[PDB]
Amino acid sequence: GITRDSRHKRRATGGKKNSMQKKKKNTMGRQPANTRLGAIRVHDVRCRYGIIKRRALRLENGNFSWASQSITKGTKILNVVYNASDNDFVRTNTLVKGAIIEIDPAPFLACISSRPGQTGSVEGYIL
Amino acid sequence: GRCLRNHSITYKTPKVPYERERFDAELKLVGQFGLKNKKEIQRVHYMLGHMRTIAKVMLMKDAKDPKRLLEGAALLRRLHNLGILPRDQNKLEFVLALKEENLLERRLQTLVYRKGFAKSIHHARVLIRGKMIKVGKQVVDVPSFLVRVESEPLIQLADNTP
Amino acid sequence: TRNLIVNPLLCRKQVVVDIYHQTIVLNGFVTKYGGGKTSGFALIYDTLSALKKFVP
Amino acid sequence: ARGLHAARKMLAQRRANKWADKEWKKGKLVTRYKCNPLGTASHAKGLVQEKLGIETKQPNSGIRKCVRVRLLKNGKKITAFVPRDGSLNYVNENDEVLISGFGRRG
Amino acid sequence: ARGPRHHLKRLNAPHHWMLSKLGGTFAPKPSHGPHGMKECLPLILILRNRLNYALNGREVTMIVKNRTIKIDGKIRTDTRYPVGFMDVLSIPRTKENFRLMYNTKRRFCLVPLTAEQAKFKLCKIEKRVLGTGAIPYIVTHDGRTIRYPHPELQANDTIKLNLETGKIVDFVKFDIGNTAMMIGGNGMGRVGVIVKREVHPGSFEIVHIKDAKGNTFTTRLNNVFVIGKGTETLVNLPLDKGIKKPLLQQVNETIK
RNA sequence: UAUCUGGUUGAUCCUGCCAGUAUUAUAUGCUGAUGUUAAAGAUUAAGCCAUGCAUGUGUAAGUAUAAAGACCAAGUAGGAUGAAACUGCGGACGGCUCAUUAUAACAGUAAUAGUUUCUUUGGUUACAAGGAUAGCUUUGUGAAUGAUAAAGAUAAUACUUGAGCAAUUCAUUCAAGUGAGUUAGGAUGCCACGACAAUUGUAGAGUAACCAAUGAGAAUUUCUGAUCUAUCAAUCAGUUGGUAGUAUCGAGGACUACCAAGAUUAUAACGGAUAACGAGGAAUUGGGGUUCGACAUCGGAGAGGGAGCUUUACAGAUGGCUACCACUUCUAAGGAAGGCAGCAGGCGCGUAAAUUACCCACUUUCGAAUUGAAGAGGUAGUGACGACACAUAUUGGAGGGCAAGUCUGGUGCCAGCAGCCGCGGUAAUUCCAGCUCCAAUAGUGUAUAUUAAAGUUGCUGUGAUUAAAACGCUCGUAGUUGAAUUAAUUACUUUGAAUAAAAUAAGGUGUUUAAAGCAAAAUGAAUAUUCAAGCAUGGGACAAUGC
Repeated sequence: GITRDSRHKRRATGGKKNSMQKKKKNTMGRQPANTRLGAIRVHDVRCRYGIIKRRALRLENGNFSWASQSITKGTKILNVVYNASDNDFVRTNTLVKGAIIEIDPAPFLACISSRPGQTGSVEGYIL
Repeated sequence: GRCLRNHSITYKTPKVPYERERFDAELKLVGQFGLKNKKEIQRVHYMLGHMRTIAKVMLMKDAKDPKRLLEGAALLRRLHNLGILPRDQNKLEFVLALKEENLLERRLQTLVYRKGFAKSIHHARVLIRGKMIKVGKQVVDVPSFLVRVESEPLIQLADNTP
Repeated sequence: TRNLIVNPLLCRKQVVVDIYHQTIVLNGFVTKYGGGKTSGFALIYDTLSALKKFVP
Repeated sequence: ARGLHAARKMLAQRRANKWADKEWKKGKLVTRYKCNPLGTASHAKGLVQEKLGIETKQPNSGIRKCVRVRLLKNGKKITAFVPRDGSLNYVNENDEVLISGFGRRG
Repeated sequence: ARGPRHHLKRLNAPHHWMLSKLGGTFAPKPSHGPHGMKECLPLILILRNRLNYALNGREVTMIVKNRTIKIDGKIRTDTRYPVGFMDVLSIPRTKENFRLMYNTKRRFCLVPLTAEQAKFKLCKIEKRVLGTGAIPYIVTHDGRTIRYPHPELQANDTIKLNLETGKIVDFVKFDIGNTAMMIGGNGMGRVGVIVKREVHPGSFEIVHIKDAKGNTFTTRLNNVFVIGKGTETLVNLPLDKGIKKPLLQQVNETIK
């Protein structure tokens, strides 16, 4: 399984480490769920210590906010336009934080400011 | 380690295994006390060297040293009531001057000799081992019993031991 | 003889016996070296009500 | 190198100079488990194949009875002495024989 | 170690538990509660060693579960309840009451508490925090969380607690004129008057304590358990009155 | 006990090694009257295993018509009790072994204002809906596993519905403890979850979230510290740093995308060896030191070999599962599961190591909890590993080292003895033997190894003209060492703080003494620490850092 330990990395001197123990559950890892544009579908993950994480797979509606007018109403997500990390995320329309997306201000360019893979929903503000 | 209970040794063999001067000087003491083997010579020697170490170590420090007041006095205090050191000698230097005849003289085989029960030191072995001898309120079958100063007027015969 | 103390909560008394040669439970019966004097630890539970429940 | 801060060389010098010790190096090189037939083992078990008579050295004059033994662990051939007089009669072939050194250490 | 441990080895227990080295393989691990692992004495130890009521642990269970012992105002029925600081003890069946106070000989001592004086138990505040909804509160040395205290009550003060009512009576500030019982290391078991405090911002705050006879020692701030104000003691001190004898009359007197 | 002696020569003085000597632990030969205590398949094979046991648990309070309740007691809501079975909790504790592991782990130390449960403790927030399910009855299969399907039913503190704020994300703002915070905390607006069992004994509590203790806990992380090797001198490309996201309980190249070329190294990087788990500690030492530490306790890892996962608060669990590699079992030949580096025991390996016993009564753990279980633990058997006290007997030797025969038969440089020098070619103090006594004694020799001897590994502390050993000579970087002088750190120095126990030294105490034990006739030693680092402080002579 995916692990997040430094035992498999290299030292600052380039010296490859040597394995003393096998993989441990305390350093688990899980595959990303690239939240695309589609019908609302959220899977709740059973994390460590029994806590529950909301993993969003496909969302369309986000509770965007406006800071200059102090209004927070939901709006439908149109498409992913700009991403600061990977332009290939635009084609897949992956919903991640910082992804510049465009919306139509029917109840009112938005930047997602949440973690749909952890919180399970999309929220942002107005550029 | 293996066992939680502690153990220790009591005698160490001499470094030089053969000396013509160390056999007569032992038989002069073995024959004086009528012992069984040569262990008790070393066992008494080991005990004397044990207490000689503390006095020698403590003597290196000044009088005002806190450990000299506490450990040094406690060494003499134990040495006093054991009968090894007479009461009038109350200095740390007198501990080194002690010899092996002092500790050997406090053995029960030597105390019963001076009380008037055994004519010969070899005869006293049967009396102690046979349980004829009672020290105050308890029967004793161990000849190497080193009595204390208070018990010196207290060794006497038992009352028809079984 | 020796020490006599009474338990105020367990309804029993703890005593130390010493030999000089149903309601009593005798444990620790050992003698000295070579025989003769023998000792032990007698426990008396008086009323059977406490004895029938304060016992392994 | 006597200086207060000069402890690097004195440790380096002692490390290098310890390898000249004929005995200390012997117990640290990887040859006891390779070249020594006994190794760390106190004794050895083997089989008797051939019996030898080794003539004594020049000052003496005699024939010392001896046997050739192949171990059960290494399989090498070694020569063993007879501790007593007339013991070659008692010894046989293909029997358990214990071999443990001599007065001198190996 | 896949999770929390449930067995405590005999030799790994705190040294001040009086436990022998050949008594047994394991020691009774105190259950979780108000006091820490090394800041508490298990209830089994009190009723087997300090009181000698039970010969072994077979009879310890036949006493605590019988609702016979009351810890503080309430009553506990746990065989290994963590009994820490001077929180009171009540056994009305035998008409005897005690208190778990420290002593200069690095142990837990059971001072005698009368029936009238067992109704209160001073508690040292550990922290003051203001919860949600503007409802400030304090946490004491036994983890007890209480409602609105005096607004002047700070984090490192001491309060006079009640058992039957569970209310506050008196509070003593932490100042330069109070008396404290030590609960830490070298000085723990000592009683003295705070005379000076020195504060180092980086690591620790260090205070100076002077005894009644003039002996002066030093300790860390976490170890300062205020017991009164102006050389006044609010509780009955142990047999040796909490004073430190510098070993001068320890070996000598024990001979006679 | 701050200790030496025999051996090169015709003889002497040396360098120098061999041998002798004492102690600790491994095996074995001889012997072994007892009582106390006591290690014991670790080294070679973390090799393979037949068999039997090692985790199960029930109170008046979760659910019980068993056609069980004449075994206490009758019984109109089911009497006290109650095997089962559903449900809850536990087997992530405990026990075992040391293969991997070379700044990895580990020890001290600081941080978590970078994460955090379980249990426990304090505090807070309809006169009662519904189905089906085991245990229950009836039909079977196959040799079967703790094997198995259908039907008829029957309950919940099993699973849901239903009625009287807490905490989560985002955007904005107001702002007081702490050395340190747009910090606890309040307010504004949507988004999400949204309760305090539709809960339980006639007689002795439980539930759902939340804040805080637990807990110095667990986990990540800071500083310092580790054996040999240069016939290892250059090593690294997710590698070093940054931005954004992702994943995690959480920081973080832990992972992905884009940008830069950076990171380490003669103060030993990178690589290689181990018969390398680390520490507290053990053996031995005048002082300095050398070697050992699998193994009581703490920390790390694993369950034949990797890999991937389920349950849940904690497992990458293996006395759980799944796939492959290598083994092994019953067989009805169709098929099934198993992992003794747990407790006894077996084969093999070896110089090398014990009963196929009984009991939870001591200590402690788990559980629905006073009661059940525990090959943990205790008891019993073998046991010359060792240690203590104490009866009336063997081993080795009798040239020197080293105590002990100017005795007697043979052998004739042959047999042989001999740790070293050596004794034996016909008058042997040493051979094989007869008599006698020298050392120790329930012990005594041998073989191997650590330590002292060894000032034959040198810091204290060596030697270099001739015994071994000054480079052919000069320049030279790293390293080491550096003249006198002055009326901000670091190092040094002195005190403290705090620092697991056991062990070392011991304070006391007649286990009768002693080994022991912390017990008894209230005491627990202040117990002294703790090398190397870290914090605070008094002093500035000797020292380094540039003005």
